[PDB]
Amino acid sequence: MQTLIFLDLEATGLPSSRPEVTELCLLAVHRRALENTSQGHPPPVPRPPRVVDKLSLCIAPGKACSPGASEITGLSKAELEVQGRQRFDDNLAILLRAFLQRQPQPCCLVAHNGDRYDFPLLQTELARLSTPSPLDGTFCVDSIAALKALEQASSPSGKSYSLGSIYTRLYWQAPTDSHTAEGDVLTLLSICQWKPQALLQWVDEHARPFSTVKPMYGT
Amino acid sequence: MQTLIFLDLEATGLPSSRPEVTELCLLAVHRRALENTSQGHPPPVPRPPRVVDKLSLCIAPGKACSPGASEITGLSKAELEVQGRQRFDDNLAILLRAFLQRQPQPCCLVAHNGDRYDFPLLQTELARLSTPSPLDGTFCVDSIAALKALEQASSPSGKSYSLGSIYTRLYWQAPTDSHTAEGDVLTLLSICQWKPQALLQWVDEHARPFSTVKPMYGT
Ligand SMILES: Nc1ncnc2c1ncn2[C@H]1C[C@H](O)[C@@H](COP(=O)(O)O)O1
Ligand SMILES: Nc1ncnc2c1ncn2[C@H]1C[C@H](O)[C@@H](COP(=O)(O)O)O1
Ligand SMILES: [Mg+2]
Ligand SMILES: [Mg+2]
Ligand SMILES: [Mg+2]
Ligand SMILES: [Mg+2]
Ligand code: NA
Ligand code: NA
Ligand code: NA
Ligand code: NA
Repeated sequence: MQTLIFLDLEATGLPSSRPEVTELCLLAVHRRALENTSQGHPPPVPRPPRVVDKLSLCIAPGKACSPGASEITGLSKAELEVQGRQRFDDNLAILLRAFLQRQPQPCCLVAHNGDRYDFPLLQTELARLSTPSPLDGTFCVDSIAALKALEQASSPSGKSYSLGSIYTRLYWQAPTDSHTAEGDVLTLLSICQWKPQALLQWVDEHARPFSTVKPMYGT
Repeated sequence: MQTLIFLDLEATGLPSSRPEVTELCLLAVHRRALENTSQGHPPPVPRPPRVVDKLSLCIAPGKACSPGASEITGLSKAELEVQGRQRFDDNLAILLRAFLQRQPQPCCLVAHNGDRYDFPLLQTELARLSTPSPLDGTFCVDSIAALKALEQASSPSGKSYSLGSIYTRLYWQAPTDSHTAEGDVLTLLSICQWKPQALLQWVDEHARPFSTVKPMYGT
């Protein structure tokens, strides 16, 4: 895989609520930039790679946010609308396609809890459009599966897998900007920079086509 | 003006060298998000608005970086190429157009020293393409002109205008990530959040069409 695209979404609620995306962040890193990272105990927080492409967009949903979602993300439908944000629409799809076309192929999306949340929700949003999906040629992986595989390989002898728990266990500092799409992508990147060659090997061996991801719910 | 688009570029050198862009960052903020900001002396560093759209892209140039440019930005042509970055091309123009089409109109670009560097350089890059410019319906302002107008209005009775100097004079802390496109956009945003209604009034009254900007050099 040439490019890893760290992905995170905010949305109006949990899966039971048939949620709609309110924020999306993609951070594209060439594999070389990750291989080149690198410390101590606790190690200092790694510096992000220098060469990165980033896209972060706020998106007006078609339904209200649940209280918990609004309160942890700091977003609401009414605030997004008063600030002129547009819906998840065909122009957004064109934007995503052009952004992906700038990345060396093949590309793999990497999201924390992606299999149960981000990937099926993104597929739901894309299925509502008239434009072919810009993600149909991409791959994806759930970073939690990679971390758990690393744990089993490093301690076969034998915990929160929240993003913040993992980061704090690694670096003994709390993360910043939790439950913002960009903040959570940056926290995930910092976690993956801890042992980057093992994220890469997991991705190279266990990535799957994004076209296999089923929508979270029907439209 | 509905949307302010904070803009900064990195490139291969100073204007005499006929430079090419190596990094571009746009940060779009609705005027409401800035009006809603707000402290002390020195005031604490303002929190950025919650609702923002961001695009940051690294770009392979057609010529080598000068030593000073490479050393302050941390970019080089060879590093950008080995990480698969593409040139400034028509797909990038499509990406910029789709990003701008998500913003409420009219939009005004805001860049620090934009009139003498960022705006004419961006116009040079866009002039090389076969696609009509995505910026031809936008406006622009140089943030330095706005700050100097604020100084004259606040002390008619009577210094570095470097981005870092201004930030440090305001907040008594050094900025972070200097000479990265995104870091410098974020520093500029923090400066503008000091007295946001006066950036806005300057923009509302003195913005000019980006189509008036002449290329930095001929192609
Ligand atoms: N505790 C709780 N209540 C309601 N909705 C929730 C909660 N945790 C997550 N979410 C929803 C809304 C978030 O935008 C989205 C992504 O979680 P993220 O962790 O930000 O990536 O999942
Ligand atoms: N001192 C020096 N030597 C050579 N080239 C320079 C120098 N200062 C700026 N530049 C060039 C290269 C930077 O990418 C660009 C933008 O400056 P920025 O301040 O990052 O926005 O201008
Ligand atoms: Mg998440
Ligand atoms: Mg999140
Ligand atoms: Mg600059
Ligand atoms: Mg800069
Ligand atoms: Na919910
Ligand atoms: Na259903
Ligand atoms: Na130069
Ligand atoms: Na010329």
